Amino acid sequence: VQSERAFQKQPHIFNNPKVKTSKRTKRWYKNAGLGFKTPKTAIEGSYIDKKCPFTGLVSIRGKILTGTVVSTKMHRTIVIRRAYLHYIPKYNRYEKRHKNVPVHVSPAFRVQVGDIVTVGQCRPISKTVRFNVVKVS
Amino acid sequence: GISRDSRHKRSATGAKRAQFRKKRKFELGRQPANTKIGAKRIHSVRTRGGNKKYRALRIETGNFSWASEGISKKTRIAGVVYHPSNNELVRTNTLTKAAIVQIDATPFRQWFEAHYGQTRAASAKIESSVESQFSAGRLYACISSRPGQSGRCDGYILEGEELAFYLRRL
Amino acid sequence: LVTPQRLQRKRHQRALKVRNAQAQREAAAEYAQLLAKRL
Amino acid sequence: ARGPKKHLKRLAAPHHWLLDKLSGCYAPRPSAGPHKLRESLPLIVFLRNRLKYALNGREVKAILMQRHVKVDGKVRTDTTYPAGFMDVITLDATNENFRLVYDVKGRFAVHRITDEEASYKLGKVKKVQLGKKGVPYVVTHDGRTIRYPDPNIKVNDTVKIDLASGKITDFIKFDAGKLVYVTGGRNLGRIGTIVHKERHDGGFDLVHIKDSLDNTFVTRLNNVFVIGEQGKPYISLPKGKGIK
Amino acid sequence: LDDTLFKDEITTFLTENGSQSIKAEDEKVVMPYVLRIFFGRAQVPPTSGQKRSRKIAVISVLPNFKKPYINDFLSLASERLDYNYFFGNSHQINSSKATLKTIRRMTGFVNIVNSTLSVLRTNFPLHTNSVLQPLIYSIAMAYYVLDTESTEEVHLRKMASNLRQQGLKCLSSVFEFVGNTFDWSTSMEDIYAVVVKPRISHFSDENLQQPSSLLRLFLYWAHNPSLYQFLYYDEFATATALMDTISNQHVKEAVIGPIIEAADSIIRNPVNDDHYVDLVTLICTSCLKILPSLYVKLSDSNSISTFLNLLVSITEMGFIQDDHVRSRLISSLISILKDTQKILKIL
RNA sequence: GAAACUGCGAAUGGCUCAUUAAAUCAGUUAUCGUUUAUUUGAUAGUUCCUUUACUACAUGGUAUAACUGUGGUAAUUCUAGAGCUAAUACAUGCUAAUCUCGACCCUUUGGAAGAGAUGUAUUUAUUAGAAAUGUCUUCGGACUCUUUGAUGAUUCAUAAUAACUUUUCGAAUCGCAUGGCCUUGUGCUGGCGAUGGUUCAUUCAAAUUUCUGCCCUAUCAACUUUCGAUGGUAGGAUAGUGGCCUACCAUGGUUUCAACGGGUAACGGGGAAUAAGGGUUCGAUUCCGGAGAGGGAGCCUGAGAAACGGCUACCA
Ligand SMILES: [Mg+2]
Ligand SMILES: [Mg+2]
Ligand SMILES: [Mg+2]
Ligand SMILES: [Mg+2]
Ligand SMILES: [Mg+2]
Ligand SMILES: [Mg+2]
Ligand SMILES: [Mg+2]
Ligand SMILES: [Mg+2]
Ligand SMILES: [Mg+2]
Ligand SMILES: [Mg+2]
Ligand SMILES: [Mg+2]
Ligand SMILES: [Mg+2]
Ligand SMILES: [Mg+2]
Ligand SMILES: [Mg+2]
Ligand SMILES: [Mg+2]
Repeated sequence: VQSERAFQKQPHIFNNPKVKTSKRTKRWYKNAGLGFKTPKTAIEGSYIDKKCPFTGLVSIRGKILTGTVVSTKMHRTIVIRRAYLHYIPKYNRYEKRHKNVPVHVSPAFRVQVGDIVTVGQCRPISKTVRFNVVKVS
Repeated sequence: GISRDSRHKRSATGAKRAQFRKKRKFELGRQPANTKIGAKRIHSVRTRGGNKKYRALRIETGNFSWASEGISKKTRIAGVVYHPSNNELVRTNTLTKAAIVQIDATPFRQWFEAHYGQTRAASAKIESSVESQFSAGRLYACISSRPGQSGRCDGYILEGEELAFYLRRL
Repeated sequence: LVTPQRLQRKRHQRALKVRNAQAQREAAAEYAQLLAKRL
Repeated sequence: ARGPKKHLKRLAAPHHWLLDKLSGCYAPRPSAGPHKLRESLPLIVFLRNRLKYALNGREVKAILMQRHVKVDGKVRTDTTYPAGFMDVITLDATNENFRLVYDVKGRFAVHRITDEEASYKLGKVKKVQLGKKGVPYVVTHDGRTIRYPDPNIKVNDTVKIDLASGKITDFIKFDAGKLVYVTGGRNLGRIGTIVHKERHDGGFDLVHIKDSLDNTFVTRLNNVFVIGEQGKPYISLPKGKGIK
Repeated sequence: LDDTLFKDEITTFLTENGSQSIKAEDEKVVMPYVLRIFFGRAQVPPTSGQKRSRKIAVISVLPNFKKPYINDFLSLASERLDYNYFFGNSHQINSSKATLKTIRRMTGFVNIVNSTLSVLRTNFPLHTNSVLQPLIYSIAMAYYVLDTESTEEVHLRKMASNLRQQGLKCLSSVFEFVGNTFDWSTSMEDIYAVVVKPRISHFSDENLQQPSSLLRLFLYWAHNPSLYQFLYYDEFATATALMDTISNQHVKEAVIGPIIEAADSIIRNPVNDDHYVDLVTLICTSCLKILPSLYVKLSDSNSISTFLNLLVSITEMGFIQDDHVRSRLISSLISILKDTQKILKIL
């Protein structure tokens, strides 16, 4: 977890060594709302992610989308593919189209290429990432 | 000359973007303030709106908090020891947030004897490492403020896992 | 120059501050009484 | 633009003011105030194009500078002051008291009221929060911040405000069967009783309203204004009683 | 002297072991100047946040100083207060000195001592002439003004009242920090006469609600064996007054708990003198009579336990040998039934 | 009431369509991601705290314009030296309170011996923010307990503890008028307004931002990444999110569902013409939104500008 120059910690969560009441490091978490069950892996996990929707300083608000994971080769985020049909009126016919959306995935989720993920909008995480995985299936 | 605009950057696809418009004031940036240890020099900066930002060009004293004891004292900042982002800042003793720095231990020590009457005992017990630094006379602290914005260098004394990790890195 | 009008203005300002404080205290007491009624 | 705008084209002005398109090139831009720009009636339009007491802008200015016009019990001298919904306009010289309520057509109507009714107004509770020093307060649709409110008051309820003191005399909860006035959308101006409140988390809530004539319609919660219990409104209603 | 650079210089110039700190040889010449400088800053009226911080900074540098210099700083505070005449005579206040100016002066002195005690705590250097001697005089003035002054001068009566409140608090502070280290045999008689004695009559009537500084003073004497001579003065008036608080109908649970804890300490700390035997009999017999009513008033389980800790104490030293002690102990116990192992052992 | 200082405005209005091909723009979202002059509504008694050796019946030039007078230049909405004088300019700085309990009397319209408590603003750390089914009573009532709010959702609203600050604010301002108490003092008190001021909310707004939608071209098939391209973390900067930039890391991101590159006599839309319907073409042009002020670049002021009927350089 401390695989870096800088120490990873949940901000403003203080662990008083003197009291030493419990072995486990105190961990702060929240529920994201809209009936999205926070997985237990987040509650009893040890990872630290400022962009996680359940333990980080990020809120899910706005559109909620669903897609299929197309790429998962990059650190803590994936690329999903949303497919749809665009309507051409002149020919009165449909046309298959698609768009790639990069989405941040918290380590609390284990996502493979091919599974269906429901993602919620959040504040701009990176240059292209504006969504956060909130449910996997 | 400094701008934060995203239009000059390439698109996600790899396409580049033609100049949509001239640079705007509401998307500006200002020169970094490499705060360094020394006699206090701070000058104000008029920012967007009527607000003001304080720029710390030099500073030598700052308020540091002992969280375990729940106290805060004003102490002299001696020198920068380790900075995670970049090490030439450590070389130049540049002060910024998250920089690990060394502070003199006299005020905390004096408060320790005053409160607990010891250079009761169970409460007076502290970490072995923290006592070792007291014996040294110098304490490792992490700066929690942003000197380039607020003009302060507040921080907190390292403890427990923080202190152990940074000692391993040192 | 020191003139009676300046003294009158100063006295009025002080009286206004006192009256505002008194009115705020009365409002706070009324709200506390209402909560006591509800509980 | 490099700053806030200060002009308004007549074609760009709100439709419901009913401004002649050929009279001129510009329309009165409402100044900042209790009500939003698009949901407000500036005093110049009300005094000139509705009551016809003034024939031109200069006459309206002369009327206002005489301090003959009171808005919610306070004298206003701004020609473009944004009077709005449930606003009380008093003209003592004419012995006239008006309440701004939209008609079935969807326009502000010249509705005369008695002094007793003019002594108060109704405000939709837009927000309830604790201020500094832990003092609770409510913010209404007209920008009034009222401290020490009743705890039972919540968002979307309606508070009866006494103009003289600016305090809460009574309140009406948002609940099924309550009498409701529509202040937005195509159903603007209609009156009906609540039937059901559809709640969608993270989205706009929808309210079903049923008129006296048995017709039903669905409107967003933001356009809803509770005005009393069915058959017993707390304010005199305009002609037609918000039907059709 | 410069206000903008005042606080930074205190850390750099005055901090112990500092690189820019005054050399040990030069301390004697420079420090007297430094004390006068800081004394001037300590007189700033704390009306704003910045001004409060400046006052805190001035008092916070004292631990850096060596104790003789710290004692010098306190002497400067007490120099203006004229106290030699009061203890020079048989502890009588001059009418001329009784003025709002003097009351304002002692108020400033007491506040500085309170701040110094908070920062130094156990390391606070206590001396008769520098600190304690003026301290007792100030509380004497507060009593003298309060009784003698007429109701018309409401402001003067208020200023005297605050001085007594701060003065008593300033006392109870110094007892708790340096009471044991300092030997009070010399000043014990004056302190009782000038502070404790005048208020002894009503002490029960005054402190029913919450513990007061004067009550905290008596408790501190009850706990420490060396200071029992205070409790011996004037036929155990101070001790007798403690139980009159207990004997009162309207004593609350906040005041009740500490006193029985203090009574237990007196009961559990033997002292070799005739007065101690008389005291414990007065402590014990007085406590036993009122205890059943006391139990009803308690609302805390811990407050229940401390009575049992007192009851079990009385059995250990054999006071239960007396029939009256045994009977009243039994009457108190049946109320408790009307910890369990402690009760059983007592039975 | 000329002139001048101060305050505000001059960032609106008007004109044009050069650049711009997921850009602008249309519809639709978000700010739990941030600034907001102004309008509107609320909002600030901190009593005390030693040199009281004391201005608040009110402090300075730490100061100048207009003005007087002596001058330079061919010339400009150019200005130098000397002498003056004001503030809602500039810089300083103060003046016997309220609230908890309340013994004791007294039993209420009660008195109060006494024990206690005391603004804001910035920075950091920490903390809070979740079988009383009885008894009596006058039949009423009393006896013990409760004790934050909101969102779908938060480290939210709010409060508390310890310190911190070249650190702010907490009225040294103005018009009209002369009422009320008396111990008769140029004593005490007092009306209606104007202008300012901290914080919150509202309003006019601004900046980013979610999803979908653009003409021709495949005889443009691979593109982006050395000089940031994709993401991680930490810092800097920003009003703020963010590779926006910096340091170290991984090797990523788009594409035959047409990426990338090329053309466009390409500002987009509401709309206009034609057509029986499908369609095809036009839209600089009365409204909305974007950009520009000969071409690039950078800036002071201010809430708001990369301003051009504002400023500085370079090119012509
Ligand atoms: Mg919402
Ligand atoms: Mg192109
Ligand atoms: Mg787009
Ligand atoms: Mg204005
Ligand atoms: Mg001159
Ligand atoms: Mg960052
Ligand atoms: Mg780099
Ligand atoms: Mg073109
Ligand atoms: Mg066009
Ligand atoms: Mg236009
Ligand atoms: Mg422009
Ligand atoms: Mg030209
Ligand atoms: Mg320009
Ligand atoms: Mg021009
Ligand atoms: Mg222009």
